[PDB]
Amino acid sequence: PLDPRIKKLLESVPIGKASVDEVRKIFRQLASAAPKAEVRKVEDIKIPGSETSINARVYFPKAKGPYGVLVYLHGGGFVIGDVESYDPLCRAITNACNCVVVSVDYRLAPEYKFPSAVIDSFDATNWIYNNLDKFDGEMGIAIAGDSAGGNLAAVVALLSKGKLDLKYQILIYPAVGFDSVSRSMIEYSDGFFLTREHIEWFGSQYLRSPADLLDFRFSPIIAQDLSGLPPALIITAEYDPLRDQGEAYANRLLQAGVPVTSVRFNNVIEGFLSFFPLIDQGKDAIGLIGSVLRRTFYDKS
Amino acid sequence: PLDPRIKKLLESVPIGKASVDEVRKIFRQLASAAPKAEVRKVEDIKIPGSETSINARVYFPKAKGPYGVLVYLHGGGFVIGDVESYDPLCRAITNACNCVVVSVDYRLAPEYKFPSAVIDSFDATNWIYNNLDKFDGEMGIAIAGDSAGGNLAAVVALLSKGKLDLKYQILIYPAVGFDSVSRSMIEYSDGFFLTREHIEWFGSQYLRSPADLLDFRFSPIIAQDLSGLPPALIITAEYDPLRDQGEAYANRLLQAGVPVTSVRFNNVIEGFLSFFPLIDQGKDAIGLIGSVLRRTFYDKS
Ligand SMILES: CCCCCCCCO[C@@H]1O[C@H](CO)[C@@H](O)[C@H](O)[C@H]1O
Ligand SMILES: CCCCCCCCO[C@@H]1O[C@H](CO)[C@@H](O)[C@H](O)[C@H]1O
Repeated sequence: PLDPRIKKLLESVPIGKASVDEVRKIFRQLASAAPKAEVRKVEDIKIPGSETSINARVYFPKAKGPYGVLVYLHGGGFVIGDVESYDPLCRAITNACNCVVVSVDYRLAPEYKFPSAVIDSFDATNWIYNNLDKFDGEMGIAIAGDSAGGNLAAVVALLSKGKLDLKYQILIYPAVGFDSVSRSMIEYSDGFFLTREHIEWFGSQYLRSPADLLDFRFSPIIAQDLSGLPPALIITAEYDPLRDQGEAYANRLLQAGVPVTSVRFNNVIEGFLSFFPLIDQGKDAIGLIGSVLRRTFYDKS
Repeated sequence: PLDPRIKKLLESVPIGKASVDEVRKIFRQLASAAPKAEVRKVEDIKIPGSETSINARVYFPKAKGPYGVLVYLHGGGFVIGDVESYDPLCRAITNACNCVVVSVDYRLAPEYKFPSAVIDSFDATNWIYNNLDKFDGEMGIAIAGDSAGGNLAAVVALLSKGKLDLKYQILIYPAVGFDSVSRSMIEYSDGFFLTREHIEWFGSQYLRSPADLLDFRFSPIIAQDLSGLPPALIITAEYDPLRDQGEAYANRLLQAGVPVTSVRFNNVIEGFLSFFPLIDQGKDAIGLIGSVLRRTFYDKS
């Protein structure tokens, strides 16, 4: 069952039942309420994308350089969330990994439909790779994201094959495409914070037509060739409609010869890292991310 | 684990690794080896379809009329199987249900691509409904099929809304559309008679393009409205890549207010009803089908 702590929270975001502005506001207040751990320096920058000027926030750790750079893509169903609501989580990650984190404000739906978020996410990653020197970031680049952001991170890793050299991909309860059949999707369709009704609404805002469901930049799990992608850490949550599809993607990567550490956090729900001050398991997931990135960037414990 | 009987069989059909003719031959010899239980009368007929003359075999039970009529759509990945290979199973079903069974030779891929099988299956069902008197079949019509045939049966039930009155749908380890993510699909991808490599090959023969994956006549589980469909008996197998998607469809029907009895036969594989002389559980599944149809057609135990 759910951790009693989480059950108590759920019993005590109205996607599709309030205006876009109102749902965005509600999420901002939930996510940004978490404590902001001190980092060494924070800078807001503008990345020149192919289609837009992309805002991003750069977090520097207290540890001395040189650093690896983690590009972070926030979740929120391609519609809600932003860099500022994810500030507490990105600070926590910065401190865990002793690395630079660059959180990207990719274009959101409904204002900008698919593939806008993908284009911005890839363009940002490409620019950061080519400008690692600006961050004393010569130990390399990795990509991470949660939920919709995990989708984007997985897709960026695909698009980066033969263009950039990503060291790692961190997929935090990722969405990996169209799923009408998995047990977790059916079973945890209602009552676990992210619902099927929400999922459907997000999809209706982001995608242009059903054909986009079959585009690998939405459904990376149908990509022709997953071989040669960066090693992955894939975190899933036991009581999450997206659980089975995340674990499916892990299995497909493994079958393609890509190293994958796939870990299911039991007793928790989608979004649990955003709730780290309340949900202890969220702190431990952040710590696991830290371990993996300190090893890949620095060869450190 | 698998029933040891089945493990022993598997250890002792080369889809995609032999010619279409050769795979068809191999399946014919496996399936048609089962005993042919006596029925009262067998007749071959021709049904005038919208696009072709459709061959079908009619089995009459020893019980006296009047009868219900079960339209049966064989499996084989839309490529293999035929009425004659399914003769032993259809005879077994006839005797279990005390009803008329009409087994349909729908057009097969690669010679005829999607939606040919669907068109023939629906046309046959429509003609039988309108000609029940020819079979002393006034107790009504139901639809059934296994695997690819379960797909067709589910789709026929959808297409029949507002056109015909089906009493029941029997979906025997059905395929219900595109699935890149379910646990059963991933876990039982290899070594359980039907494999993912097979599934992919069948799909490549039947579908015209990826867009067909999103057509409700291939993926009934994405249909807009499942309400008002006939009551269902859905049989799944524990060690079957299609298991989770069949159970998903059951859940979606239930949520739409359609009566569903969803039963997972443990310890067995896809196709187990075709192996009834060896696999006892297959005989018991046939018996369950019998119970449900004697009740719906005759209000009998
Ligand atoms: C957590 C965020 C993941 C969102 C996944 C969306 C799954 C696909 O969303 C679907 O696609 C179609 C295209 O708009 C629409 O017809 C439907 O609204 C929706 O069911
Ligand atoms: C047991 C029979 C069920 C067959 C299910 C097929 C699942 C979809 O099949 C897919 O669709 C595409 C269209 O041809 C192809 O690109 C691929 O071959 C295949 O993966």
